[PDB]
Amino acid sequence: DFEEIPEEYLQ
Amino acid sequence: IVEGSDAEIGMSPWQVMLFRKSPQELLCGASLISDRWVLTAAHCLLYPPWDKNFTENDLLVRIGKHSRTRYERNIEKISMLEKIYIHPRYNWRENLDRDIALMKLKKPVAFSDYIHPVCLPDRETAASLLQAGYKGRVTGWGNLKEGQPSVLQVVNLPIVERPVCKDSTRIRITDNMFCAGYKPDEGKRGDACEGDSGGPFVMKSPFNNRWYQMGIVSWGEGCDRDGKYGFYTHVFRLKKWIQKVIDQF
Amino acid sequence: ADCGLRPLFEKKSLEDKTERELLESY
Ligand SMILES: N=C(N)NOCCNC(=O)Cc1c(Cl)ccc(NCC(F)(F)c2ccccc2)c1F
Repeated sequence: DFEEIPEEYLQ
Repeated sequence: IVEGSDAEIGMSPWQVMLFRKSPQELLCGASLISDRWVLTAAHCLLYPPWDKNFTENDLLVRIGKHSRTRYERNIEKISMLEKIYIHPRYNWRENLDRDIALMKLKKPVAFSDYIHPVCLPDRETAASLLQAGYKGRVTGWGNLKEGQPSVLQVVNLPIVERPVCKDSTRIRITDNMFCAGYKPDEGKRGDACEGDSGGPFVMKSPFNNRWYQMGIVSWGEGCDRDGKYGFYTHVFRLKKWIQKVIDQF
Repeated sequence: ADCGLRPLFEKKSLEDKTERELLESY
């Protein structure tokens, strides 16, 4: 449902 | 938000989205009160009856948003949390009394057309504006009915008299709460709902034209039921704790 | 210090669509 956010934040 | 409207761009530049890392989802609303402090509801982070207990690392705050699901490139900012502070006397066992939490951002965020802090009420602003019949404004990406909006929703709701709030529920109401919404016989509707929690209830001062955050979306029973009302954390009553946390940490 | 004043509204002296409703209740 949600658009992926940049990988760096998922850190 | 139930029975609300699409917000205009930049209408609530203090609106913050609490975003779970994984699974990626919307947790709650929140509000920006300075360049690195974010105000929200405690139950958004800590609620043992539902095995909910998030930490600094489970969460992201996304600021300056309008679309609920899109990654708003060059517009929104995403921040990590350094520390979370829950009110010591937050009462999750009984009635969500003192439903409030502060979050310190890893790094200060830069303001823009879409990102700007709301004011916290002083004693006099609170005294003058927190009255039955005055209207405040609630915003969030929460459920549309007791299904989910594409953009931020807004609804204006009147403050309700204390006796009426009390007689509408079996839950024990405290001075740290107020309720808001239309009466069954007023013809207009609207309420916050699941997903809106932690969001701001704001009012515009007729004296200095500034927006002040009077409440935090806390709880209710269902959403937008006749003869029921939304309950909000009374921000000013808890301001001493807010101020204390800030100038200490 | 600059709290509660929106870049796209108060700062430009533009009103949003429903703020009048708030003011009229006070
Ligand atoms: N304005 C609204 N229409 N809702 O407000 C935003 C949605 N917020 C919540 O869903 C949080 C919440 C939680 Cl965590 C637990 C219970 C309830 N409601 C049940 C109860 F009302 F019975 C109750 C109240 C407080 C303590 C124990 C039980 C509750 F609303």
